[PDB]
Amino acid sequence: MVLESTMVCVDNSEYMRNGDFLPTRLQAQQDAVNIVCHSKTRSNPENNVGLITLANDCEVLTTLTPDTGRILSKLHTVQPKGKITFCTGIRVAHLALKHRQGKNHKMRIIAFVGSPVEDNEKDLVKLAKRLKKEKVNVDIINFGEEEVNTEKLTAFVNTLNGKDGTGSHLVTVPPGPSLADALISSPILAG
Amino acid sequence: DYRKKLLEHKEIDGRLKELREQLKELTKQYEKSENDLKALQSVGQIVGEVLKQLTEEKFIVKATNGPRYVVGCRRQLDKSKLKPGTRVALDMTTLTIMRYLPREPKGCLLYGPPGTGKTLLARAVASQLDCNFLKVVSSSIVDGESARLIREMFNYARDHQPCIIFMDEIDAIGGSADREIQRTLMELLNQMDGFDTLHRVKMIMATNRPDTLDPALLRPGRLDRKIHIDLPNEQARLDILKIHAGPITKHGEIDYEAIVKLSDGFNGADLRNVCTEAGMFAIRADHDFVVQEDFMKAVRKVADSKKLESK
Amino acid sequence: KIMKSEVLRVTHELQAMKDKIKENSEKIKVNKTLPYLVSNVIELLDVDPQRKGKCAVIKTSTRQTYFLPVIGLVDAEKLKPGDLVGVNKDSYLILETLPTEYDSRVKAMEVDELDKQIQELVEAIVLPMNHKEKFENLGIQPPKGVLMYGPPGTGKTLLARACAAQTKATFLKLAGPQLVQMFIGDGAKLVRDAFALAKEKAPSIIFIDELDAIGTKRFDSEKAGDREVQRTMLELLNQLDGFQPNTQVKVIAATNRVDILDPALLRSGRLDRKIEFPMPNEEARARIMQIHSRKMNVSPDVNYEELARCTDDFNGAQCKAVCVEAGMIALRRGATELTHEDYMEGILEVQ
Amino acid sequence: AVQKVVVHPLVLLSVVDHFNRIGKVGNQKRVVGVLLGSWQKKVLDVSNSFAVPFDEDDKDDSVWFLDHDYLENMYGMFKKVNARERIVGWYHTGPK
Repeated sequence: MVLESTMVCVDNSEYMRNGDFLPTRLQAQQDAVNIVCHSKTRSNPENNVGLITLANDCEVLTTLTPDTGRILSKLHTVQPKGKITFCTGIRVAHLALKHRQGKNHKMRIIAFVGSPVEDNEKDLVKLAKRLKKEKVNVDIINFGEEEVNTEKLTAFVNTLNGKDGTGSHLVTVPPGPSLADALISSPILAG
Repeated sequence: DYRKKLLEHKEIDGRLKELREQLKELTKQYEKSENDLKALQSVGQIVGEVLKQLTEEKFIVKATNGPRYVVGCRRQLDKSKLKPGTRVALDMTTLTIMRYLPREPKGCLLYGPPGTGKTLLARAVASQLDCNFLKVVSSSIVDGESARLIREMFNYARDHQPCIIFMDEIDAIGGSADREIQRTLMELLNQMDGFDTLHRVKMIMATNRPDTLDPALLRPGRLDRKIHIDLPNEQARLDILKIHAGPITKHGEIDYEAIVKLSDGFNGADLRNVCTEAGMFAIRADHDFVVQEDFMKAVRKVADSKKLESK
Repeated sequence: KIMKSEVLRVTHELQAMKDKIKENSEKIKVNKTLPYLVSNVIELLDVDPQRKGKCAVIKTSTRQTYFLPVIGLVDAEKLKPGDLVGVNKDSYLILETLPTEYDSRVKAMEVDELDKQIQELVEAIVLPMNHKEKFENLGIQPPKGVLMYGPPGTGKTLLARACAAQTKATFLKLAGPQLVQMFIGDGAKLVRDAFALAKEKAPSIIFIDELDAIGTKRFDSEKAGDREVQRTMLELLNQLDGFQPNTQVKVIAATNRVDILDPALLRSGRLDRKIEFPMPNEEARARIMQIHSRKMNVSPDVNYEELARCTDDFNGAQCKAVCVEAGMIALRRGATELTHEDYMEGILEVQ
Repeated sequence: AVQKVVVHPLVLLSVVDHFNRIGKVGNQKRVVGVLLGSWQKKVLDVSNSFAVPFDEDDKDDSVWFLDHDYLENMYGMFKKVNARERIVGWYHTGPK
């Protein structure tokens, strides 16, 4: 089958609990993680999935493992503190990709961003240049918004994404009554 | 509509929080199991005994099996209990010592000629406090080699400071066949009038009739006081009757005054047997409730029978 | 219900515990399966000055004394000076304590798988196994000690033995001289061991006989051989008085002669029921004889008058002996069916 | 709390092993291991320990990598074979 590693980042902030959009969509995207990890389990059960947040202090809840049994139990106690962090959130994952068991597995990291980026364009294009240098697949997913959806983020993705052929895809979800599951299941990255 | 949802959620959260008691209680036991498993990690300890000691730091030990050895001193224990004359413990490795191994109104007179039940009172006190649990048999002789046994029992009595002695039916031993008996009596005199502290240890004697009881041995010296019990007290009899009337339901109109007054020269356990016999007599009528009339009649008849069999 | 959402995590931790105890509960079976020998355990309370003082005294069958505290799983019937305990190599710990008694031999004594008075007797022996559920509301306390006596020639032994078959429980046999031995201090050990077996086993039936001969207080002051069963009986009464466990399985006692009686035997736990036998009738003996002989083949014509009249001061075992004797010559008579005259013939034969 | 501790040469020799199995990397940064001992008694006593992979970042100093699963597994098996020793703390070979 397909050999790759899956890294999912969840937003522990209070912006996910807002009353306009979904009623604490954290559980919804949790169910998304569940159905996509069960999908990967059905396809290639030998894949491991790690879990960490975007907050200031990076704390791994569960190390990468093929068994999601205890992971489902570790999906709780999100510890709703902090706001957002980007750079070290990347450096705690992409640099930690070398701690995986199988060396034949491809590097794949996604993210759930529910908060505005505090970092300027410089750090963005630099980190994008780094990820492009080490050649790691990155899928940008943003749940909820305040300011304009894509402004510098477009150029960010374009500069971050190399190998136009069968490369990474950008996921942009607008406001709506529908869930995020079938919406993030639309690209080829899911299933 | 919004008011009922609070109650519903209260019910769901209720049954959600009521299922923890079937787990969190036994989780402590499950943890205690592994705690014991970690408590079994200490093994390989042996024993020893100290006779002669030269060096204060290191002494000589004596095993039970008979080989003799020598050990050192652990930094934990001190020289306080390190002194000789105390059995200690040893380890199979390095022969260290974890710990040591420890070895294991001055009188009253009760005469019972009118009936019995003194043993019930003694049992009441024994069940109350008694300060300890000890019993002395009437005749330790048949068990002249019993003298060292008596001295051994008294040695244990000197070993444990608090003591209370209960002796039932002492009229049997109170009576070359007689010569050895007199010798045993002389031994008893020698032991009781010897050097001992009686201000703590207490002795109680139960018997039947004042004949073989040796009034000379009933003397103030070998026995401070004498208490005669004819029968349980009126308040005591009423109380025990009330607590015996607890499990058994009766008619709305009840009088214990007749039961107490009509009872003369009777005993608690015996009266209880009379009550049970009255219940088994009244169970023949297969009624759920029993009047005191049948109770009074049955009690009267049975007690009369006990008076006829009192010989 | 947002505050109750944290309960799920707790339940996950609990089921995780249940999942992680599998191994440590698994090693128990393979570790504790085979104790290599048997050692004697004696409980001795020590003092450490938690840090609570705890210790024990061990005796190996190889006569080598070691040192060890009190450990193992939750204990209930343990801590008693018993035997047969589980032990591993060099560990000398305690895992499984089973009591087989001491010097077993006394215990394996035996293995067993008049209407108005026998009615009261049957009701008396049945009620403790029956009315216990009704004893809560009625508050009726069942008698323990029961004294069955009477004039010689009654046959009460095999009668009570016959009632034992009606009790459907296990029956035991203990006599008077069985309590008298060459050794000394056997009484306490015998009583404690018997009560231990009575504690461990089912509510069986215990019946002792000849309590009058071994309970003689010997008014004559010169000499006699046995003072032991006297204090054994005193200790028995003591344990039947000052002990709460006495509510457990009853012990039935019987005396042949009324010449010797102890006034201290009167109590609920002690001897309670007293029934004197006033020259038992004939027709009743004929009835129980009919019940005993109903299995054998007999010509169904009996007057019963001759057999009822010819029986005077005879036991039940003697009546059964009359039946057996009647079956003895019936074999050499050539008849395949027992007759009426064979009964009285047997009576005049053996008696 | 603790007046003095006891450190056995075995753990430092395990650090010698850390300098052994390197196999000429070209990185050789600080390595964080897991120290084991007895916290029950007042005085700390070190018996043995194990090793866990630890990596950092060149520029950003806030990057630290540990493993919960490997730690729980190693400590689990170590507790399984020996119940006389538990977790206490960690150590690093970094001079600064």
